[PDB]
Amino acid sequence: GAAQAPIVAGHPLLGSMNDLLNDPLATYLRARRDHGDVVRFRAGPPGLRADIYAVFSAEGAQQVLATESGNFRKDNVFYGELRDSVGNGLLTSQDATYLRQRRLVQPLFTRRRVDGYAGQVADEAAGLAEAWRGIPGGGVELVGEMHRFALRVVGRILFGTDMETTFEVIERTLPLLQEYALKRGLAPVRTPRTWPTPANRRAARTQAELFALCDGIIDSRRNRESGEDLVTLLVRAGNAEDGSLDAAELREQVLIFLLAGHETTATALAFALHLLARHPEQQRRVRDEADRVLGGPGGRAPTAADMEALPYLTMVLKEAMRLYPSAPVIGRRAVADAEVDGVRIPAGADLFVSPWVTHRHPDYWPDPERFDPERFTPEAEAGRPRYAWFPFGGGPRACIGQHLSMLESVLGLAVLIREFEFEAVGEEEVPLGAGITLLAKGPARCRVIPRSSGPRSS
Ligand code: HEM
Ligand SMILES: CCCCCCCC/C=C\CCCCCCCC(=O)O
Repeated sequence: GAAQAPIVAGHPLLGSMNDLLNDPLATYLRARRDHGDVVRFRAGPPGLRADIYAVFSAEGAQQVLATESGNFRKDNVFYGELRDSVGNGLLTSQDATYLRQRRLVQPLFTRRRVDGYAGQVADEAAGLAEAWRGIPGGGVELVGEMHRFALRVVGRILFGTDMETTFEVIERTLPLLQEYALKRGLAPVRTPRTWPTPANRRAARTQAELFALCDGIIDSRRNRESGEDLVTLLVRAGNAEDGSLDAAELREQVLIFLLAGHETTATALAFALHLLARHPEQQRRVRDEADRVLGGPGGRAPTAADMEALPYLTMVLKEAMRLYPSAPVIGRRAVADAEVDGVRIPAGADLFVSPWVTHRHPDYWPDPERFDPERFTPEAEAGRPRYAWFPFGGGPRACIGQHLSMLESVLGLAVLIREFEFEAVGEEEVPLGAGITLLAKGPARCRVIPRSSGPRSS
């Protein structure tokens, strides 16, 4: 009964190669509009790469990530390039290797443990507010500012008091390593990393610098409510059935927490603020809520308990992640033949599900380009399929850092909203690109007007 997937319209020789280089996100949206919810992207010339399938329905995303998750593995080439760059930690590992890591790391990400990091988030957000009050011109570029803030937040939680000493190195090296692996990962032709090309030599130096830094911090904590940092918790990980992580395993988990938690949260934070800067009525609503909860400009630090008291900001962040999903595609590889929405996905095919497309699917989202936090009332959520929204994925390999990201984002943004008015400036439309991560192709310019002189004793 299963139909052949339609080939997305492209170049007669080169298939979708030029369209995916120039504008992948528009290409994905066109693919759904013209060809349906299960499609295939063809490369050219023939033989360069097998056809890549895509699944855009909420039902199909649930099937691939959850219902039939065992048939859709992390066997894409780009996963192997990530393993080669950061080790085979929680995001890339599979089978028994993954089950050991999950048993050892899931305890570190209980709601209560993650909540204990609220003061680190609050403190870093107060530090950013102090920095912004200090800008003579009152102007920022939100992509860059949130890239820096999000790394400081995840660094504080991983390394505590040692965040400041290691920040510069991670800030400079981590992005270069990710670019090398993901660009290698998506390229149909690549060199062995053993070739001494300039790019391989540059990558090997960067990897060596970052590995030595991580190894030193980890070895320092190997001697080991609680404000304990996450590497200390990783060093302490263990149970009656699984012994502790070794040095190689500790390094691979520290690197994946940084990689998986830095730019993802940064993108959500930047665009939430940019959207509020372009939508004053929604900004007024979040300000009124933050002022009620924290007692206005110059008021108190937010706490973990305040998450339940900031529902509107929480809806704002969900809507920002609907429109600007940090993982716009999620890749898998089919083991055996499958059928999604009456369409065949053959054994061995690479495929992707797409928060980008599903978050804009007209079947689930009226006026899908419109920014509307009220889409995330409990009632509005019940009126759409479960996987209409899935920026953190879903099922057995869903983001372990979802709640942490929301603690960082809700508490961090509440401080900034308590302390600044945001005014968009310049070109307010931000062009986007994408690989497996969302790419800002323009600035999110913003004027930040202080609401107070900052903290004052009482
Ligand atoms: C808004 C921010 C974030 C987004 C959009 C996001 C997105 C995702 C997605 C889509 C996945 C699933 C990938 C797949 O199924 O192949 C994932 C997994 C993961 N994320 Fe996040 N993430 C975010 C924040 C964080 C943070 C702060 C951490 C810090 C620990 C983190 C760590 C991870 C890890 C370790 C995994 C692998 C989980 C597993 O396989 O069990 N993420 N993330
Ligand atoms: C791993 C799934 C394949 C692509 C989906 C992306 C979802 C995984 C998590 C986060 C987004 C990007 C993947 C690499 C993590 C790095 C974080 C980043 O810089 O985006």
